[PDB]
Amino acid sequence: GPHMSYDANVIDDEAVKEVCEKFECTESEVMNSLYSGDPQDQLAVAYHLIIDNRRIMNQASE
Repeated sequence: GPHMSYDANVIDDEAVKEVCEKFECTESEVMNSLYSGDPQDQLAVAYHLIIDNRRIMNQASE
């Protein structure tokens, strides 16, 4: 059979860890909506917003 299109090599494990504490959930729940659910789910929306925070808000203020 063919190779899979996604893997932990194409996720931000620091973002997943930040979603776990900020959203109050487990890594497997964060990874599920990114791997087998859809990006519009609240756990994947948290991952997107936390990657925006980690890049921008982390530098824009202190």
